[PDB]
Amino acid sequence: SINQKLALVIKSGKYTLGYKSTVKSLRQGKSKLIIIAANTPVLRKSELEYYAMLSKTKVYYFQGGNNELGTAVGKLFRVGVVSILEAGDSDILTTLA
Amino acid sequence: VLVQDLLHPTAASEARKHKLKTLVQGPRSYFLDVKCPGCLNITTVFSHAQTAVTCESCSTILCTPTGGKAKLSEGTSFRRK
Amino acid sequence: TRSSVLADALNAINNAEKTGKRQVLIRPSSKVIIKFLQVMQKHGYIGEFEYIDDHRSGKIVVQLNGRLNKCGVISPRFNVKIGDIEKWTANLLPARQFGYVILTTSAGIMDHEEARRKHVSGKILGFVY
Amino acid sequence: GRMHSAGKGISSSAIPYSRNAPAWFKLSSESVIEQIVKYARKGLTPSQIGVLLRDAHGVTQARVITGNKIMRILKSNGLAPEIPEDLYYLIKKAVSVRKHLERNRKDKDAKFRLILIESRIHRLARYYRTVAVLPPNWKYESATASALVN
Amino acid sequence: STELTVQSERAFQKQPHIFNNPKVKTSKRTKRWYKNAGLGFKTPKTAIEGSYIDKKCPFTGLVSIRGKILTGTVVSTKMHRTIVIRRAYLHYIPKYNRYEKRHKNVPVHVSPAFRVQVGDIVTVGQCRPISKTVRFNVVKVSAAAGKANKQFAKF
Amino acid sequence: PQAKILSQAPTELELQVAQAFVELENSSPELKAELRPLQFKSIREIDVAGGKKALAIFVPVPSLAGFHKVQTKLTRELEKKFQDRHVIFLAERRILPKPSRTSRQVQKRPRSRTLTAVHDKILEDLVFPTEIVGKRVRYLVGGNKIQKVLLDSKDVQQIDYKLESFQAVYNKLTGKQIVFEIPS
Ligand SMILES: [Mg+2]
Ligand SMILES: [Mg+2]
Repeated sequence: SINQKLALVIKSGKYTLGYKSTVKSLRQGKSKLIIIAANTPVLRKSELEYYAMLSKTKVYYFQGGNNELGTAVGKLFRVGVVSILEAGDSDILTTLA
Repeated sequence: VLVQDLLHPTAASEARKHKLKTLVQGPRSYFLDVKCPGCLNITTVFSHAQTAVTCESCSTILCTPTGGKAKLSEGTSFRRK
Repeated sequence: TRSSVLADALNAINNAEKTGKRQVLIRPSSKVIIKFLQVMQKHGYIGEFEYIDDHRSGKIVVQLNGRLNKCGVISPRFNVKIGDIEKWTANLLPARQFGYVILTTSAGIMDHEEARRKHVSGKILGFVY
Repeated sequence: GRMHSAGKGISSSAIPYSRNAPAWFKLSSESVIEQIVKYARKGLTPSQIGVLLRDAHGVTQARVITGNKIMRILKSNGLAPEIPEDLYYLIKKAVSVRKHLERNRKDKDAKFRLILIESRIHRLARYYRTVAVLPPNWKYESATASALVN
Repeated sequence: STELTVQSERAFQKQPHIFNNPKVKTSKRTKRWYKNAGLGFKTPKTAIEGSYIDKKCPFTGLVSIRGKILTGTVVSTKMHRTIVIRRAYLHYIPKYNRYEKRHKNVPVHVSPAFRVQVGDIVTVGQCRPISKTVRFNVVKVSAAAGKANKQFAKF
Repeated sequence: PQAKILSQAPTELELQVAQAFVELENSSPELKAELRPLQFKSIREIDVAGGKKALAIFVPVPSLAGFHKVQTKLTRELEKKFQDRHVIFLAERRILPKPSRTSRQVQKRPRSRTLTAVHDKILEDLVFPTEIVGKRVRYLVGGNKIQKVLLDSKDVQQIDYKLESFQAVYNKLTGKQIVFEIPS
């Protein structure tokens, strides 16, 4: 269900993968929801929570590490955090998850 | 019986048979025009709907999926076809 | 899996005839069955048969007359020459004066007597007597 | 029946004899097509589009109301996916069985079930490669198959 | 094959008894020889205006197509200007009054005028012994579309 | 706008029908987009066994959807002006023969161009206001083959007096002995 919402964001919306582009999108205020993996380091996720609190973007915690975010967004590499720039035909922003 | 009319079976005989095993196979399912208490608009639903069909006004349930025929939501007003 | 719809039709007719029934319902009513039944009806071993045209394959209700002894299919459809038809009729038919071996031929579905008199040969479908 | 079971149940759908239906449909054959495409833009597979059309709307069948079937409508409107929906659901079933299998290695029933599911995948994929729905050399690998589902 | 190493070995590859005069110049600079194969086999256009030599070509070479005309399916193109076709046929046994599927592999010399792929249907014409096993040349390749169009990236 | 609604030069048997279309256009609210653009190919006259005649007119079948919308109206006053006739609204669907073994490869025949599908569509357009709910084919013991067409019991009062004219024109076109019945 959540992976289906991620897959519909990838097919129809806009997103950035990785930590550095997510921080840049949070600084630009262009982020709507940031999704952070389970095995991401706690200092890294604490800084992502602070930037999302400082920019008023929602935070979702993926139930699975960076290997599972990479597969859920359709890629063959580990994704530690994915930012959603603009939702497509999915309701991933209206739904809390 | 050793002599029967396969080409013209009884309507009572055909009504109790399986939907596939009649003389010409067809469905026993139908469609309903439902008015919710919320509004007056007619929404067409299926008898074996198997999804929680919704209206604009009372957007919680107009029916409820079951094993067979859908259960209408105990306050709706429906007519066949 | 249904491999020969003609074989399933001829077994249904034979089972209804051996139990003495006067009517039989046949699925799924191929046109090879229609042409085979037309030869049987032409020679009188059956009577009227009416094809219920549903939108998938159809059904056939054949009216028997207590007159057919055995309608069978030869499977596989062997290629018969013009000299092998006498061997097939001697093997399959109870006598030389009645009974017909039905041949699928490029001149049409026909029994062995009008196939010999047309001088045409093909593959063999089955027999009726 | 039941290619990988002993079940003989029939339990199918008997569509009507009427090839023009259903004489109370006041919706246009065009408007149901953009309702098909709207649901397909929401990611719904052709089977879920037909279910939802039959339930919320009066769509008995898209082929009897429009001129073609739902997957053909999506192909002509450009929303056909890389994989057919039946092969897609077979592949994600085998992926979910394997994900269960690494957590439960001694699930010999699940190993038997995975072999049956994967053999259904190879038969369906061979049919698709014969009919060129799938490209030739398309191989189910059981290791890159998670990339086909995402 | 007009290009990609027409002259690629120690001998100069040219058609025999065909003279290119270096005194009477022309606007083509290449005097090519070709023939009609016969039996309603159209001489291919790449054979007409190519630059390959292929002394065993049935249109530009010194081999005549005569004898038997067969049809087979290409199963190997890994040799140089030579293919193996697979001819599948039914053999009848009188005792059981039935048949068996049988195959015979035929090695066929192929000209570089034709492009031959595995899965293609070719018709082959008998010639004189070309090699130890080869007695046939490809005279026409039968492929219109090849079922290779709906097999690509979707959107 | 007399011969422009026929698209052929002959003849007066359809020219009087074509003009009878124009004098039946005194319904300006519904003349537009309902009756004005409609146009027919040819007229056949069939004699029924009851001594009457029947008009079997052909429309070019891109336009049965819009033409059927006025058919159930237009049949009424066309019959009032042309009594001793039964008007049937057929479509001109091309029949292509099936290819032989030695024939040249023409483009693949669509199933709508086959002889059996055209005859089925002739039947469906012949009984338009009713819907066919079943078909039976009796194979008589003498070799006869009689088609039976089952009609929906809803909306039969408009067509019940024309079943003989329907089976006479269908025998005239398709050459097939047919009957009709209405289940109850
Ligand atoms: Mg079964
Ligand atoms: Mg099996």
